[PDB]
Amino acid sequence: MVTIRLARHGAKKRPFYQVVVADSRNARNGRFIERVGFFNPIASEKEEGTRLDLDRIAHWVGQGATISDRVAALIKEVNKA
Amino acid sequence: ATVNQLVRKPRARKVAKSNVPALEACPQKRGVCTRVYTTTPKKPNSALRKVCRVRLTNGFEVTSYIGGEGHNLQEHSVILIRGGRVKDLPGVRYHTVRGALDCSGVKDRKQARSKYGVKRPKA
Amino acid sequence: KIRTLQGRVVSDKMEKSIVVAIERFVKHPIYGKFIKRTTKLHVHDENNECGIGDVVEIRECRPLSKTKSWTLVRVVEKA
Amino acid sequence: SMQDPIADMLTRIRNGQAANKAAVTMPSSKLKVAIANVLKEEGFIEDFKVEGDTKPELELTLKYFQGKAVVESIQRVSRPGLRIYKRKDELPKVMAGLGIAVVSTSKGVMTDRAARQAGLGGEIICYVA
Amino acid sequence: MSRYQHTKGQIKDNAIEALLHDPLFRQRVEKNKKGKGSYMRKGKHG
Amino acid sequence: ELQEKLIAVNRVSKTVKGGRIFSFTALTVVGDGNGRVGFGYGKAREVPAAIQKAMEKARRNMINVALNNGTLQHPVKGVHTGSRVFMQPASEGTGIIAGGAMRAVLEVAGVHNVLAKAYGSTNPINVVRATIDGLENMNSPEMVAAKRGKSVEEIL
Amino acid sequence: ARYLGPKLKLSRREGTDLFLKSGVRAIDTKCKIEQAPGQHGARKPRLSDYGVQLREKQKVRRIYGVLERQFRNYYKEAARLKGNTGENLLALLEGRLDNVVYRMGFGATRAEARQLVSHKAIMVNGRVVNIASYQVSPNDVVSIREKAKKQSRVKAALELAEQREKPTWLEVDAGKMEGTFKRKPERSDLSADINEHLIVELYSK
RNA sequence: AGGCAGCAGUGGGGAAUAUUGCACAAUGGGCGCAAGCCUGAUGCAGCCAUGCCGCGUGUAUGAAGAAGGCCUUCGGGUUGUAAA
RNA sequence: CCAGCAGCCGCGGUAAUACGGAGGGUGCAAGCGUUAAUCGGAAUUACUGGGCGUAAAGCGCACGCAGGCGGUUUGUUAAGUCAG
RNA sequence: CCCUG
Ligand SMILES: [Mg+2]
Ligand SMILES: [Mg+2]
Ligand SMILES: [Mg+2]
Ligand SMILES: [Mg+2]
Ligand SMILES: [Mg+2]
Ligand SMILES: [Mg+2]
Ligand SMILES: [Mg+2]
Ligand SMILES: [Mg+2]
Ligand SMILES: [Mg+2]
Ligand SMILES: [Mg+2]
Ligand SMILES: [Mg+2]
Ligand SMILES: [Mg+2]
Ligand SMILES: [Mg+2]
Ligand SMILES: [Mg+2]
Ligand SMILES: [Mg+2]
Repeated sequence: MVTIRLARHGAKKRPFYQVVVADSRNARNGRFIERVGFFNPIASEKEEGTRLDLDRIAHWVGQGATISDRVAALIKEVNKA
Repeated sequence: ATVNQLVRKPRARKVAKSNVPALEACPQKRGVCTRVYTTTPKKPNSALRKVCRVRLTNGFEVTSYIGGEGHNLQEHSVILIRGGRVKDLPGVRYHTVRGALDCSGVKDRKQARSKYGVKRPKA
Repeated sequence: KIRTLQGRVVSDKMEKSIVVAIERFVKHPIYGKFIKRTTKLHVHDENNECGIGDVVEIRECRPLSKTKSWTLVRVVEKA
Repeated sequence: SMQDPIADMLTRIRNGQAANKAAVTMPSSKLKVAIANVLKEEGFIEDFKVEGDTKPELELTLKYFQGKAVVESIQRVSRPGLRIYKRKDELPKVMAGLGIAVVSTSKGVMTDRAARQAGLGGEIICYVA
Repeated sequence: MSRYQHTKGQIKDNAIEALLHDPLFRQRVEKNKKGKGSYMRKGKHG
Repeated sequence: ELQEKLIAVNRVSKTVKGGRIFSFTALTVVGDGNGRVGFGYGKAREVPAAIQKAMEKARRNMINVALNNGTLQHPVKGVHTGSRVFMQPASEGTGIIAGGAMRAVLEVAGVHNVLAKAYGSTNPINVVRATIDGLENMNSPEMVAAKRGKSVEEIL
Repeated sequence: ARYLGPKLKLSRREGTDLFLKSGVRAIDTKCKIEQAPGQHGARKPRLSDYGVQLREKQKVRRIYGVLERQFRNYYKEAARLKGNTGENLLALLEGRLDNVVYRMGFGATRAEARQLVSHKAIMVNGRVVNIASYQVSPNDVVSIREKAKKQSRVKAALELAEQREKPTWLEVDAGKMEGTFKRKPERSDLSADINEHLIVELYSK
């Protein structure tokens, strides 16, 4: 299924999460349909930590996509829960 | 060569064949000595050069020059050879690396030691 | 419109099927001279109205045979 | 036989200009007089004229500034065996902009700078520098 | 000490004369500094 | 004031009844560094004599050229006998990207920012002659515009 | 990672003073500058053009204490940036942190400045940097720590600085032992004996 | 009865390419309502200068121009502020 | 003219800055050389960018199919071409 | 007719 999830890039001990719609059958950082945002867990203050394209997230979840747990949490902070 | 001719027959590249065909695009190749001997060189240079007829692991039969100041290579010695043609010797295109499996280092050398497989003088 | 191509039919001696030479004009990649390129397609011709050497309009369709995936639209001029 | 009258023009200009002829004569055409119009307005030839009704002869009367040849270098590009077409941004700067490229584009023949201002491309007829 | 490869192969009369008529004991040409073979195109250090 | 520089000195040979006569030929280039450059070739029995040969010939043959703030006006080609040279003006701080003889002649001419390449035979004599040919048939936009009968604004 | 021999031998090789000593005495008194190093020092070398290029490049490297791979990556970055490549190269070279400390006068020589950087005597914009190859951005402000306020060598370095010539693109004070770097210098602010177009010739060979 | 061209590894070939490691802590997958289970994917650790990148081997002073070598027209110069 | 070095030119013959060592320098630097392999230099397969009287290179000569190119005017199409 | 490499 099309799935909004976090694919890891970056270096050792310093991850970077690309938030992406991808098929659930495929690899973690392999083939994907479409990037919808990013996430830096190691982003410091006075810069952006993450951005999410909530319009495309809503488009996909209404279109039939499922949501991963971490990205669901991140939607909660970008909507300021 | 007009452009219509080039379309009908494209430009032919040089094949540019290899100088050292025995190594088969490997940097070094292990062999066993089948005949160690000496040979006189071509004009103008004149000396007694030390070469060895070697059978490699891929079955080829080559002649390899031995550098340095005297060797210890005998019959059934397992040596390692590298590329590099010797000008004088007609037919010898390979060198025995010194400090090899059986090629002992050249005695009493304190310059070009890494080329001739020589340890540090303990000082 | 509908994507369709001009060609010159050169052999029709098999029945209910023609082969047409699409004559396209392609620049050479490394020399820059424009080279005449020919392409032969087997075309389903119902009723066999075409002749040798006609000019024919063809259109890609579903596979109708092993080598036939194109069908006639309208004969441009008869020879 | 004869297969490029435009190259015949450019050659006639080069040879007469090297031999220091005041004027050179050839047959005419619309493309020929168009090129002559470009060179008259842009400043390599000084004048040109067409004579005749069924046989139009184009005559090119030339110039020399300090005695030597005004046309320093001159060359046909879009040769019949090898046609040259360029995009908008690929119009060449002949002679680092000092010379011009007679280019035939969709709004007629014009110089390289006129083609660049118009925003068009076409056949690079000749480099004249 | 390595063996010399004589070019006479299998010697069955006299190997000393065989090595003479081998290229090992050949007569050798000396490049004159001046005289007949005198001209040097390029120096040793130039 | 006047910059002077040797490129290469060569030894040539006569053959006579007794033997050989060895003579030295040296070629130099002179230039004030403001686009006013020339070359001189001299033959002598001995090398400094060949040097003042090349000096006096270079000053008496030495000619003038047009420069644009340390670089050429336009790309230019020069051909003399078996040597072809191709030079382009360059941006700020590029340098004299050329061979040996071309390096010498342009850096004594006062060009600072040039790309260059030598095709064909690379004899220094033919190379410097081809380079001086390229400089002398190279032309500048102001004299081009006077030669035009139009303005520098019109041509540029 | 560094050269550990005689700096006066180096200055003898390039024939010119390279600011490689304290400067309390004359370099003529300290050593024989005008003679080449080694046994054949009295020879007058007929240097080839490649020799001139190599000696000028090595002169720049040995004045600025810069390793060769460092210098080659610096040239690559200088060609990457826009404008005069030699100017960008010397801009990067002057923007090296140890050279900034030397020009600011916190270190007597570039060796002392580089040692102080290694031993963490310099705060840069309130955060510690201990690498000499750190690039100081324009309009930055750097400090010296109290551990080197109590250290006596900085006073010697400072008095050597006011006997030496003042850089015009820096603002340094000794009362609070502090400095400010506002702009990248240019050629007239730099020395006139550096031959940068010849340097770019050598690396374009 | 069996199929390491899964991970680690062994033998052999070759000039040559590594540990019979820890953990689901994170990401992701399978199953399950979920807790949770499995995960040699993955996150990490160990070996190799294999490459790139970054730093270290210190800082000033010192003619005694020490020796001992190097050259010598034996006057001396050099190693050499180099050293102690 | 042995021992040897060599990527090329080549050095070694009793006065070797080319062999082996020392001293001194040069260049790199936790790397340094050698070998293997690709590109460049090589405009040395030349499209950009080569040549054929004598350096290698004009079929012994002609006719001619496919193929390549096309004097000039007007109108038309817009395939190539150009612009968005 | 020939002139050791
Ligand atoms: Mg089918
Ligand atoms: Mg050549
Ligand atoms: Mg490093
Ligand atoms: Mg395995
Ligand atoms: Mg093995
Ligand atoms: Mg399990
Ligand atoms: Mg001797
Ligand atoms: Mg090429
Ligand atoms: Mg050729
Ligand atoms: Mg012949
Ligand atoms: Mg011939
Ligand atoms: Mg003929
Ligand atoms: Mg026509
Ligand atoms: Mg169209
Ligand atoms: Mg005889």
